[PDB]
Amino acid sequence: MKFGLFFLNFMNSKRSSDQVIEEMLDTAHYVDQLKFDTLAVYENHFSNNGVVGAPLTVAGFLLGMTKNAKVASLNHVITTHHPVRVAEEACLLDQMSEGRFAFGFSDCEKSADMRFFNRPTDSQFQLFSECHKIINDAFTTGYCHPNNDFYSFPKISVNPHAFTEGGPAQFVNATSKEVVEWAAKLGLPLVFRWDDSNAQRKEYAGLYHEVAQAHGVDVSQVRHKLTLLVNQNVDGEAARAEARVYLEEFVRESYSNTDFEQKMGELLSENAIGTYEESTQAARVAIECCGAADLLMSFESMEDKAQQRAVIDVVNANIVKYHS
Amino acid sequence: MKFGLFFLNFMNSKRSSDQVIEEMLDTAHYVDQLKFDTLAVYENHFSNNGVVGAPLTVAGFLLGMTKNAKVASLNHVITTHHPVRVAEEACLLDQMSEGRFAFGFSDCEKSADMRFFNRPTDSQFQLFSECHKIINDAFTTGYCHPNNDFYSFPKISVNPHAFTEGGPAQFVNATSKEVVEWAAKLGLPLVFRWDDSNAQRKEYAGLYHEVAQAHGVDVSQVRHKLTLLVNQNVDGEAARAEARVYLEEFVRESYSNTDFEQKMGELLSENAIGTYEESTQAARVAIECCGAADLLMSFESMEDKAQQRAVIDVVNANIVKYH
Repeated sequence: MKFGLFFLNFMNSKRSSDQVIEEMLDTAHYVDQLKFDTLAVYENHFSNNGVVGAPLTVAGFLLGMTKNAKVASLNHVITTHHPVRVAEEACLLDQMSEGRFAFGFSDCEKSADMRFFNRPTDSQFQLFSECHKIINDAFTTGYCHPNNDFYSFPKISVNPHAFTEGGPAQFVNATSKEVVEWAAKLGLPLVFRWDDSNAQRKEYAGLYHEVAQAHGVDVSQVRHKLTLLVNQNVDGEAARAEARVYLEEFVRESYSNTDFEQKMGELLSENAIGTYEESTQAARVAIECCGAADLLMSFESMEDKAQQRAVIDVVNANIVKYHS
Repeated sequence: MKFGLFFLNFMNSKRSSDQVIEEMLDTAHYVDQLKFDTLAVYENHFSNNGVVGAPLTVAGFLLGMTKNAKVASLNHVITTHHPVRVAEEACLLDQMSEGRFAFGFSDCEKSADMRFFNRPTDSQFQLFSECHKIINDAFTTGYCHPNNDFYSFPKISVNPHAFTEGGPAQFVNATSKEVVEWAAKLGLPLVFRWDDSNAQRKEYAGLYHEVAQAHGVDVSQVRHKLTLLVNQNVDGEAARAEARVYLEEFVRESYSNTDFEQKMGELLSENAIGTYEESTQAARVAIECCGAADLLMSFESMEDKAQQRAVIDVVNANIVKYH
């Protein structure tokens, strides 16, 4: 397996956007040297729960400041951005970094964002697919020629052309069944979300697998990713309490209909939170029920830098290093 | 006077997109430990005359791989881009680099280019002024509230909030009198374009000065920039020749409705091309015409790497000694 790191960059009343970014940078540098495989960037708009609106811009600096690791967009929302712009941007990252960029994308998750980006809601999936078609066309051919109600424009050359044949590796955030089946037919690898339950995650995997074989897809060769929150404390009970506060607002905005306490409790126990073992096992379960080949972890919940790096070190030392 | 570099990143059948990106990268590094103050990036779409459509993404990488270096968008076309996105993107860079990014922006230099990204209009300059309005609001307040017609969205927050108080330094491309007047009115510094004639630049410079002062602006503190192409050769004729081939399709493209030979001949003579002497002379002249505070140069037209780097060498020593 491959083990990497993701940054959510959640902000708060005390913990500022300035701080988070800096922490992100310091950590990135810290693990540069280690056995971590990839550094993923979470996109979020208009809220405390993620201060990175432009994952691609962040990826440029991250790639710029590094030489080792791979950098990826975790959930680049294509559905609310112009596909041509995405292609160009992704292409530039691919070239500048000589193929170290990985393109993680997603459909629009919040209705607000969609409306906010003057995007037709009633046909979201169609638009998402269309946006995707434009991007992949660019990646794979160097050009685009849409002729539809979403886009209609004279054939164009999209510069720069991909450094990596076929464009930078792609992956789809598993946000829904529609998207999952879509990805299965295309045979693209997914990204199972740390915010979802194990059940959901598994159902999703059963879905993809079913669809994918149904499409002549060699599943054994598909490397799904999984994201999980990591927070290890000798006092397992404290680990939970710390992540709880870190996820308060997220749970209160993202998972509204769903009763709070139940979800919050589910997250604390399903994520790699608690003591070493507790932590370690949760991870094993998660992987197990979703079949992911690679893991990405977020250690951000650990407000203690000394404690956080410590955790990072054992994980690399006790886990990572072995898979190499 | 400050001296910086700019990248056009022009490709051709012979010189691929890959090639030119690499050279920029190398170049940026090579120049890092020098006296050059800034690294500027040119935006272009769907053509060989500029392979960088997102100078902001390039700015991130460039700043990421440098530490002392100043990086800027040369002519970011805001008109075609969501103003909100633009503000986040730029605030991110401001944060990440800790104040080392400069936001050089522009107004659509093409028409057809508009269609490929937004809803083209005629009241385009209005869209542009309103876009910049949104952008500067965040830059200065962290929030924006376009009550207007182009954009209407209630009070919203833009993260990250800026690293530099007031947002990153800004500068506008003098693409027309309309824009020049707007900038002046707002007290913004301009970027005089290497592709424009010395007379136009002087004009713009004069317009800016008059409008600005009448508006209570402190012109003394305005530091406009100027771009120029740089191609020095023992054989001044060989320098023009090389530059001519590099500028061929561009002249044909950006200046399709004017006499070719004349423009061409104008560019080759007013830019810092020729012999060292002709090059420097040409430079002084252009600087004196528009009165730029800082000079950004492009040395890309010199295909021979050793010759190019040498020119860069000569320039730097030259700044170290008198600047």
